[PDB]
Amino acid sequence: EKRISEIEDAAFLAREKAKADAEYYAAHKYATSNKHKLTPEYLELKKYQAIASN
Amino acid sequence: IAAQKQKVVEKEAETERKKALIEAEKVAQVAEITYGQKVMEKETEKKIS
Repeated sequence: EKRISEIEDAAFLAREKAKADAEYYAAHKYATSNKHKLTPEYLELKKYQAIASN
Repeated sequence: IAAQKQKVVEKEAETERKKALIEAEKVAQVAEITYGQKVMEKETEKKIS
């Protein structure tokens, strides 16, 4: 069972690295998309919607 | 009669003990094979992961 746990650690470490890189790439494309979408008018619209939501 | 029934009962108990030891060895070997299989299973699971 200790050997099995070592194998599980080897597998889990790689899986978490893949999830880290997938989130890193998504954030970078979100970040570079914000520079166009996040304008004063879009922020004003979001402000209105959030303030008046409930 | 009791002095001989004593030896008879002793021999029967010894037979039971030997059978139990044989069964224990059987279970030990079966477990060894099963856990080798489990290790191989987890290696393949790592590949799948």
